[PDB]
Amino acid sequence: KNEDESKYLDQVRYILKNGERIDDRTGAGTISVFGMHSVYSLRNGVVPVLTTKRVYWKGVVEELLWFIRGDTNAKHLSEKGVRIWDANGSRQFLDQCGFSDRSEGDLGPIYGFQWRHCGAEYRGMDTDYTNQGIDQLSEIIDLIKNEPHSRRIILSAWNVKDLKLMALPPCHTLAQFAVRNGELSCQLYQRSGDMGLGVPFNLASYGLLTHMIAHVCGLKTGHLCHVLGDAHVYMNHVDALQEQLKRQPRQFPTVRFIGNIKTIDDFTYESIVLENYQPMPAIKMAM
Ligand SMILES: CN(Cc1cnc2nc(N)nc(N)c2n1)c1ccc(C(=O)N[C@@H](CCC(=O)O)C(=O)O)cc1
Ligand SMILES: O=c1ccn([C@H]2C[C@H](O)[C@@H](COP(=O)(O)O)O2)c(=O)[nH]1
Repeated sequence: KNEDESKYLDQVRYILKNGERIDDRTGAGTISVFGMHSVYSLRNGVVPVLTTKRVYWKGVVEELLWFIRGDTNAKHLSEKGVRIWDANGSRQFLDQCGFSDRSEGDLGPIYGFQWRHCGAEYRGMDTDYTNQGIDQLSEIIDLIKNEPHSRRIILSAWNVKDLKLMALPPCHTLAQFAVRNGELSCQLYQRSGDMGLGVPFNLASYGLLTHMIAHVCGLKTGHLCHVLGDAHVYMNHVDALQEQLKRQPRQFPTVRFIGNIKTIDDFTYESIVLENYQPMPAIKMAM
């Protein structure tokens, strides 16, 4: 009945069977297919959070709220128990990326900064950037509200001039939104998708963001189209993914929002309620 999660599982099956064995930039073995497309229903509250292995929902929500704040300080995420960016903000990683003058935790002008302060001069994580640069997130909300049929509703983190300053170049590269029949849909272009760890997290993240924007704009939700460039499995995840592929998906959970939420900046962890998410046991996959 959850045919959408079966699509994700079939993508993994296709990569394991047909993918090319390539060593990546780190020397890590991967199995890769270039160019994959899948569609997930977001209708009637549904968020595509995989049921065949637990997704780090606490991490998904806190990371997304941190992006929306325009925050690039890994420490602020770590303080909420979410460590997923900590390695990239470490004294070691900063020095190794030639960011020796940066304070620990400073990831540079990554997603949050690009979403809210696009084109502003980055001067470190501790600077207040209020009103500096282009607030893409507010601009796309204004387009959805005033010109819902627009073909120009794009949220991009791929700031070429800023790539050299970023801890990592964006994997979730741009998202396009569209309104049909008072339903908000999203097409996510992901240049690089780790099918084991990254992609399930990223699908949950853009599913949730589409619901949050729809809520602010008084719209229903439609679908999330997921476009992959390098759809890959790490060789060290193959046994774990073979275990997952034996499992039959359950129905995806739904999300609902509580409180008076007027703008994209008014969401809190407590305002977001995930309903009927009881996944199968987590499967450990190393970095
Ligand atoms: C999106 N993201 C950031 C991130 C940064 N660099 C990366 N680099 C690579 N090579 N691959 C990734 N998937 C990756 N992901 C994520 C998302 C989820 C988890 C995650 O589920 N972490 C679990 C631990 C999972 C585990 O490794 O056992 C946790 O409790 O923090 C980590 C990083
Ligand atoms: O949100 C994220 C962040 C990272 N990655 C994975 C994809 C790649 O395996 C790696 C990034 O390496 P490059 O594509 O930049 O080489 O991390 C994701 O899948 N999603």
